[PDB]
Amino acid sequence: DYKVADITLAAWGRRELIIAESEMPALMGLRRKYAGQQPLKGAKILGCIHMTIQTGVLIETLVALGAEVRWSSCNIFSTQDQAAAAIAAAGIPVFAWKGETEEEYEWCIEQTILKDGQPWDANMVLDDGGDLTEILHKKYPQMLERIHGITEETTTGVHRLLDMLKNGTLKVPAINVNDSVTKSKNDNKYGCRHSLNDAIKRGTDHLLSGKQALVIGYGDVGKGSSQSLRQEGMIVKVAEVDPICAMQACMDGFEVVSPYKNGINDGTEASIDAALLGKIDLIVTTTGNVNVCDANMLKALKKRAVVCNIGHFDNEIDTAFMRKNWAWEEVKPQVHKIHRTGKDGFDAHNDDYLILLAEGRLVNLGNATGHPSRIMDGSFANQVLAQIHLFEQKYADLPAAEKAKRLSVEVLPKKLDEEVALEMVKGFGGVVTQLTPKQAEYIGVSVEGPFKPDTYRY
Amino acid sequence: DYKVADITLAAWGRRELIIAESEMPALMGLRRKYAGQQPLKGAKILGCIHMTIQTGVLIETLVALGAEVRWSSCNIFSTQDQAAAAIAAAGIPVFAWKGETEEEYEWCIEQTILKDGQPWDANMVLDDGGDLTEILHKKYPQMLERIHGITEETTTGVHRLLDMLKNGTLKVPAINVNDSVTKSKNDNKYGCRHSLNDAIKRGTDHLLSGKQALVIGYGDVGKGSSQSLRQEGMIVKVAEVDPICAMQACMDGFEVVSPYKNGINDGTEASIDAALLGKIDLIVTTTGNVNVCDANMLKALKKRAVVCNIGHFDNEIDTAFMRKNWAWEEVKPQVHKIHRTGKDGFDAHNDDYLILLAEGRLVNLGNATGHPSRIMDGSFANQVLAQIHLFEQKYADLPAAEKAKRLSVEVLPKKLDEEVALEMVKGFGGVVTQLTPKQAEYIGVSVEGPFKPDTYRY
Amino acid sequence: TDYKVADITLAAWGRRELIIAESEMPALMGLRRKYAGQQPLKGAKILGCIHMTIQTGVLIETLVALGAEVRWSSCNIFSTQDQAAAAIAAAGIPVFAWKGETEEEYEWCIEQTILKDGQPWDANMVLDDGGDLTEILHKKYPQMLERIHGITEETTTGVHRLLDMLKNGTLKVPAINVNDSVTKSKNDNKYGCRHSLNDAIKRGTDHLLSGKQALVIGYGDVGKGSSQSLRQEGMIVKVAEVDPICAMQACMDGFEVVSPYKNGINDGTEASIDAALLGKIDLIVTTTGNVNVCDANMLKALKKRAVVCNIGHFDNEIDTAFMRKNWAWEEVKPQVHKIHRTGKDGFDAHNDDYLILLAEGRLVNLGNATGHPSRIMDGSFANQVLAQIHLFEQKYADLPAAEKAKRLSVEVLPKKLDEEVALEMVKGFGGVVTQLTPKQAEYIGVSVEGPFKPDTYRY
Amino acid sequence: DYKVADITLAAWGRRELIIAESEMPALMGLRRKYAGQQPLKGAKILGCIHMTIQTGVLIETLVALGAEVRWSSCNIFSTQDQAAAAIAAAGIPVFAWKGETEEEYEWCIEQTILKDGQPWDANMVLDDGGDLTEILHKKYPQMLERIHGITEETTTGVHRLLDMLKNGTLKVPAINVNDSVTKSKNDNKYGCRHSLNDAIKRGTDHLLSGKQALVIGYGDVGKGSSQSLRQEGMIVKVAEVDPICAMQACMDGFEVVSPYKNGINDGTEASIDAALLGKIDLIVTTTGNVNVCDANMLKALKKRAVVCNIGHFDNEIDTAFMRKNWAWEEVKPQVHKIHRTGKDGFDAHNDDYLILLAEGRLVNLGNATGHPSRIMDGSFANQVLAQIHLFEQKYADLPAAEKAKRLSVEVLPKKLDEEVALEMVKGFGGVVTQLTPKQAEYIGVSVEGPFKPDTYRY
Ligand SMILES: NC(=O)c1ccc[n+]([C@@H]2O[C@H](COP(=O)([O-])OP(=O)(O)OC[C@H]3O[C@@H](n4cnc5c(N)ncnc54)[C@H](O)[C@@H]3O)[C@@H](O)[C@H]2O)c1
Ligand SMILES: NC(=O)c1ccc[n+]([C@@H]2O[C@H](COP(=O)([O-])OP(=O)(O)OC[C@H]3O[C@@H](n4cnc5c(N)ncnc54)[C@H](O)[C@@H]3O)[C@@H](O)[C@H]2O)c1
Ligand SMILES: NC(=O)c1ccc[n+]([C@@H]2O[C@H](COP(=O)([O-])OP(=O)(O)OC[C@H]3O[C@@H](n4cnc5c(N)ncnc54)[C@H](O)[C@@H]3O)[C@@H](O)[C@H]2O)c1
Ligand SMILES: NC(=O)c1ccc[n+]([C@@H]2O[C@H](COP(=O)([O-])OP(=O)(O)OC[C@H]3O[C@@H](n4cnc5c(N)ncnc54)[C@H](O)[C@@H]3O)[C@@H](O)[C@H]2O)c1
Ligand SMILES: Nc1ncnc2c1ncn2[C@@H]1O[C@H](CO)[C@@H](O)[C@H]1O
Ligand SMILES: [K+]
Repeated sequence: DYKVADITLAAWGRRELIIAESEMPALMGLRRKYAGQQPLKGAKILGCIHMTIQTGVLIETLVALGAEVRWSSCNIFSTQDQAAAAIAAAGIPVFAWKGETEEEYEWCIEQTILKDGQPWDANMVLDDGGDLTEILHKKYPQMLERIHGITEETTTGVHRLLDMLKNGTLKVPAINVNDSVTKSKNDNKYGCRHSLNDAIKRGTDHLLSGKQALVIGYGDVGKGSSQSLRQEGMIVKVAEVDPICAMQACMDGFEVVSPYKNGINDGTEASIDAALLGKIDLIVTTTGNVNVCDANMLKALKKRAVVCNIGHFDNEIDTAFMRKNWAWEEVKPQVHKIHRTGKDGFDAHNDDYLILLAEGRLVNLGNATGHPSRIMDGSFANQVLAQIHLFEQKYADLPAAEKAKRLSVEVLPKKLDEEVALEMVKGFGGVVTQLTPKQAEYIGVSVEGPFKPDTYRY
Repeated sequence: DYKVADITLAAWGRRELIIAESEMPALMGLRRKYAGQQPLKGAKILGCIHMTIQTGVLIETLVALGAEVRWSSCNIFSTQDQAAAAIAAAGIPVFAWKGETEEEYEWCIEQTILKDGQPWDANMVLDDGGDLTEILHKKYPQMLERIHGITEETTTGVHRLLDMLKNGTLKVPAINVNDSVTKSKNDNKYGCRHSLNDAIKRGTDHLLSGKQALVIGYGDVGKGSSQSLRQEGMIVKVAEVDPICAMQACMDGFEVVSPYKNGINDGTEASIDAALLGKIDLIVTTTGNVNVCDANMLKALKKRAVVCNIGHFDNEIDTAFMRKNWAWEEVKPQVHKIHRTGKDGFDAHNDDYLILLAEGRLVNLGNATGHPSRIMDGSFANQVLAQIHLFEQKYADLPAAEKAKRLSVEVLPKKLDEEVALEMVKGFGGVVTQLTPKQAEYIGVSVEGPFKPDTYRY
Repeated sequence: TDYKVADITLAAWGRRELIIAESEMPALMGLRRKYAGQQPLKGAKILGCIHMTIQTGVLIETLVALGAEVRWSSCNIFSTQDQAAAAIAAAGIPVFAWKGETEEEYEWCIEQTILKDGQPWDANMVLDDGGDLTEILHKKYPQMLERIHGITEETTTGVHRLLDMLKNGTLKVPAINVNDSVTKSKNDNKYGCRHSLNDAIKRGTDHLLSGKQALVIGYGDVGKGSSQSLRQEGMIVKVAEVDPICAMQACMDGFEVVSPYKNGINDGTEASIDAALLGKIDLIVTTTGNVNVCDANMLKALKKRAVVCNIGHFDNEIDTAFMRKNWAWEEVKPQVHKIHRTGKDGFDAHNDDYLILLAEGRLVNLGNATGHPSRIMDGSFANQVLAQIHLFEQKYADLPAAEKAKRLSVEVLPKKLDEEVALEMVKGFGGVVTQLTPKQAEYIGVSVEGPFKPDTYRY
Repeated sequence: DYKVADITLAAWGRRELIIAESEMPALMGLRRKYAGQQPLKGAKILGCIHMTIQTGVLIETLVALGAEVRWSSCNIFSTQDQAAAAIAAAGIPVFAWKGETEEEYEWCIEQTILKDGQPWDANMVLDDGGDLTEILHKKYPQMLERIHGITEETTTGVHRLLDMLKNGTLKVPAINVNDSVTKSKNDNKYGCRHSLNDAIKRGTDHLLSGKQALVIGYGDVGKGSSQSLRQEGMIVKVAEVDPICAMQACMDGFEVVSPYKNGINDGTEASIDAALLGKIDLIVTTTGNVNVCDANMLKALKKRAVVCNIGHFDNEIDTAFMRKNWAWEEVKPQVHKIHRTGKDGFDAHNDDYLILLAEGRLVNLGNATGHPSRIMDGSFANQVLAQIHLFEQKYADLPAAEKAKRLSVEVLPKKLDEEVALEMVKGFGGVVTQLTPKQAEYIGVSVEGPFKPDTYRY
């Protein structure tokens, strides 16, 4: 049976899916080339990726390889009704309705994995966040021995596998694709460069040329934010803590500045550089840290400045300071005014206030529609290629003598990653040059790949 | 005492070094921080690196902290007479010479070690070409027994050590620093981005906005090459063989094409894409390979075109095809004219002629100045710090029970590289922020660093 | 008092949009203070037809503050912002504008701007855009032009039509060409589209743009901003032009120039179109203001799934009439439609050969988005409100017949007022202007506080 | 006929005159687009503009259209014999060098107008700066009744021409070329975005990525300079006296600053803002006014900063307060080192000293070759056609009534300015669209042009 808020919405879902799947050369090429080869025949997969219409393309892809699947949603908010009814109409069971209370979802966490009222024989597992990785070890250990392997994509859940490997709890092998080149370049750096100024303009509608912005942190995401601001016409300052990253910011044309005098933070009103915070119009925070934009910074900020976060979650900006002594007023669904004059009794025509986007949380998913389709394609294409390599190995059928040595946490091989990238090149219409036999020997590389060492920094 | 051509030029040399010292913060900062401690007192070092004012500054800051050194040359050709005099008149022996001749290094090497016809007491080596390692191992076996360590800068020479470590021939620990972040990002990427268009606009004195350009290979050198050309105003095409690099090049705003139909390199003129080559005029070869540009692209290229090589040797462009049928003419110190008609019938008004910038060899070192001093500064401070890290161990004074555990090729630890980068960031006027304790345990990194793991790509 | 807008419920939302907006326009809000006790526009009457965005609210508020009487209506089919029009109506201005209109509705709304209780009210001034409002008053209802002091024109496509009437002698009242000021030509036409074009493209269809190819028709003042908007994102752009000088400038900025027809000559057959390049183009944009710059033989040769959009002022740029008679249309969302090629009256749900069209080929950045930002629109609106005062003083209809024929022409404002606007517009960003020593002014040849460039200077 | 020097010339530059003329699309394209018939058979012209390798091509172009102009050299520099001996070898007399009579080269002028003692018959004049134009009124007025018109190429000279028209002394109509739109944008803007940074690097070999700059003025030269510095990664600031140019600077991604507090200059040491000045690493002068470098900023400037000039007038930098009161040194044949120690007596180890790159003059002349060919080629093509247009009116051969009303000074018409833009577009390989008669009617323009009104500001 299916649990979708409404089923009649499938008519719109298919119309939406047909155009969207036209934008994804990688999954289409995977469908085209492995026609007849059917490497997924006889494989039954259990999956938990978030139910967006994007993943419907993948779900239709790998089944076109000859695989039967069962499905659910990992997060209680990451779902779409029109796609959910679409898969329900297709035939694959779904429980991706939006309960938004987390009590109905806790009642159905095991409803998805049970066939009817008992466990059953499943072959491969594809998860998101490791929530299902906990389940088959702790709830129903019996079906563990038949699992060939696990694919998971998250860097906060891979640590769980890493520190259960040492404890000897991990029963069947796992694979990680987050640390690969294509996913790391596409998800982190690009997309943000494409969506940050979309989010700022879709919500505020202000001009950006000729103004001043401060960006804290210069990682992969910090670079994507710095590029998206300059190309619109702003002048950008970077605050960094790692000396090596700060060296790149200077050589790319930025002013490295510290909002504390001499770079020391003493937690006092006099530790701040008041000549800097009183001149800047926009602040963007790009760290996975805590309290990088503290209380003393904002009191020195110029009036009418815009605050937005793209980092981890609601810790970089002291938003808890806001609800204690400053008032909040609403403009639109996710733009607010914070009034510095007092907790209540504020006035519309006031001069000292602040502009906040997405009330602290991530904005490029809040004040816009997020990553496009050409980008969330090679991230997905690598994962389905995890299944093929992991299914052929036949972990469960191995006898106990050699079974022990293949229980490991490894990285996605580089040769596989060169095949997702080849289809994006052909998706853009590009042509890749072939190596003559005499030529490839000089590099000391196979004609088909891989071309680069394991330590190479792309 | 000395083999410099003229001792008298030392005053002019010193005049040059005095100004050159102004543009190297990293070397200067070392002297301020480590005064009074005098870490290098008692050390005796040999050197072999090529000579200039820059390495003269490096030697002066080396001897400032208390070391005694002897010095020589690594490259046969490159010579800097006035700086060599400037040091030979400082009281430090230098044995460089002019003549550009190989037969005298039989005596040039032996004069580096022989103090008075006898082996001299040594503690470190600062070899560059790896030739001192060879003489050290194969000659004077009784003397190398007290050497603490070795620092090398080149990947083509660290291989000769990494292959011999498995064989047990290596007798002293070494450090490879070419894989350090500062060394890799400064040299490969930023120097060429600074000097490519300068070399072009000196050699040709043309204009570059609104023209057709092709860049073959998309490595770090080629990643920094196209940036220098897109700023001037060129429409630039990119060719590549590694799919992931091409997938980057598409996402940087370049069109990816190949000179062969569908990419298959048959060998006959029937396979050359005649339409694409017919409107390009500037070529910059990036790859370190063989015949990446064979005869049929130069036989089919547009009528007027200039050739630029930034690779490593004389194998990227078929320059030996030139010498047998297409004649040459000199117009300026290094710019040549190549007429695609024959070796007879030279004419002065011909339209079908091509242009080489450095007769096929690398053009940056031939037609221009090379890297600026500021970039070259940070390449040397790591070699400074490596000597300290090797001197702090006292490898030769450890018991023979433990000496068997130290013959290794390790990389430079991250902390030293961060300290080198900090002295740069203070040179531009940037200020690096300091972490409070309550933010340090959040990541899992101490307040002093290093902040990134070993596997991180910057 | 009376109004017909999409809704009144959205009155609050527009206001908060405006209070922020008022703080982004230093130059216009300056005149609201300088001429506070001095009220030059007392007893004036205006009827205007401009895009009803969030900026056009502040201009109405300004004119009301200086004592004007306003009856206003929108200018285009898809241009109004239904929260911005609600506030102006809610304040008391009779206004008639909504979204998704038709040519039947387009002409009705203007028809209420002139008529009141059926009676044509005595209008002293007109604020027109695109020449539409001019044409009715001249061809219809001649009684109005014998009591009109002046009219103000803002777009370059209506200026052409207005100088067209002078040569024929059918023009009755003088006008100020507000479009030729520097704070209008080189501030709005160039930078405005740079901020809004690639915004509007991304909100409508939402594709990644880095790494695709596009074609741009026209390298005028709008063309430059358009090309920069595309290039800064990652596109591989080409420009097509009929003017040699603008073509040379396009070559100098790092672009390549091509033409849709072989050798450049447009015979009219299918054998003149070059399908070599049209078969790899994912985007075409019209910036011409002319007719038939994208004809029927071009659309047939186009690569599948390509995108088309227009930023001129009319529908004549692309030959739409072929599409709506030969090919079937399907809607995927507002202002975006799908046209299935080779299908006269039907289409499969899995078809591969089709095209996509943004807002049916009308003004896309204003129909598929919210238009230019507030800060750029400060100079031109200041020029407009300033030009209202200059004509309102001469009292054209009160002059005698001898003095009547000496005031009939078209002109542009003097440079000093432009510089005064530019100063207050600069001061907002945080710049500091440096005054000249009494020796420096004499050396250069200008006054210390006077004009600094002659009128021939092009900037 | 040879009068500049010895022949001295066989292959000392004549070779690269070929690449020079091939570089220039329009000046050579007209040569064959208006060949076949020769409209200029009988135009006897004289005077000078320059004498370079790029200046000898115009004379040959005129001759190919049938003219027989007589030439000589002028202006500040006349050592460029690498092309002068070629012109003399072509059969027309020319004068470049002289007996060091830079104060008075009028003796050369007497050798040009005269043929056999009797003055040479002429009907047209081609002048640079007017020192030769006055001669046909002050010294030899009897020849002028044969003149059809004159051409002038200077911004100061047109002022004197308009003054002469205000007076009555004008006796021949004259045409102006500086108003050509293809000349205004090329020589002003495009010529300094290619040459400023190249010259800076050529004379200093410095790194600019990360340093901070100040540029005074935002005219057309300023617009070129700002792009030429920004594209290299510097942080650029802008200063201006025109509010409109400042407005334009605000929206191009630059910041507006003022060397004087509140912008009010009064000569006091208390009104200047030394804090801003103590951080600027470079100042470039772009105006044409007086005292943009007062003696006070040279006192408050940061140590070891760079000062540059690209303007025309030398009172921009207070050089008189520098060549007095302070000591000077020469680093290299074009760069100088000036000490702020005091009157005299300096040790070469100090921290306060500045640097001048051409000593107050234009840096694109001394430290660089200058405007490349493809920019200043657009300038000359306005000259041959200007001769063509004035030759078909026959000003002298009109009766008295027509001659009185034809004495008028006008710019070159718009129709001729697009016939030069066509030939430069066609050079890079582009194609220009042709309009249909139905389209031509709708706009209001004939299919042959001109296409835009005269008050249009491109
Ligand atoms: N919203 C999105 O679309 C999105 C996408 C990818 C990642 N993320 C999130 O981004 C976060 C980090 O980005 P990343 O993955 O590029 O990480 P990263 O580690 O590569 O970058 C973090 C940088 O911040 C610096 N930093 C740390 N503490 C700082 C401080 N107090 N002040 C200044 N700089 C400081 C670090 O030195 C480092 O350079 C993660 O939490 C990740 O979940 C969000
Ligand atoms: N001039 C300088 O300043 C300087 C500095 C550093 C290195 N180098 C030299 O540059 C050379 C190459 O640069 P790198 O070290 O960054 O290279 P790299 O190792 O980063 O990669 C070389 C690139 O060439 C591509 N490639 C290989 N064969 C190809 C072929 N036949 N056709 C097309 N592409 C092909 C590879 O895919 C790769 O992208 C080296 O040999 C090095 O010695 C020069
Ligand atoms: N949407 C907006 O914000 C906005 C703003 C101002 C003006 N406009 C509109 O822009 C249009 C004109 O733009 P402008 O102000 O830059 O005027 P413009 O005259 O400077 O530009 C028109 C350009 O089109 C070129 N052109 C004409 N026929 C052509 C052809 N067949 N092929 C190629 N190019 C051709 C002309 O040579 C000229 O360069 C008008 O329709 C006007 O209403 C829109
Ligand atoms: N070196 C060359 O190749 C070259 C070429 C052409 C012109 N020039 C010379 O360059 C100079 C300017 O060139 P242009 O015509 O592009 O400039 P411009 O005439 O267009 O503008 C010069 C600017 O100087 C500004 N200015 C004047 N006094 C000022 C002050 N005290 N502070 C700040 N700004 C001030 C003015 O506002 C003006 O914008 C002229 O002297 C001209 O002769 C040199
Ligand atoms: N937001 C806006 N509100 C009103 N008019 C606008 C806006 N954006 C652009 N315009 C003007 O609309 C006209 C379109 O032809 C141009 O004159 C342009 O300046
Ligand atoms: K808007």
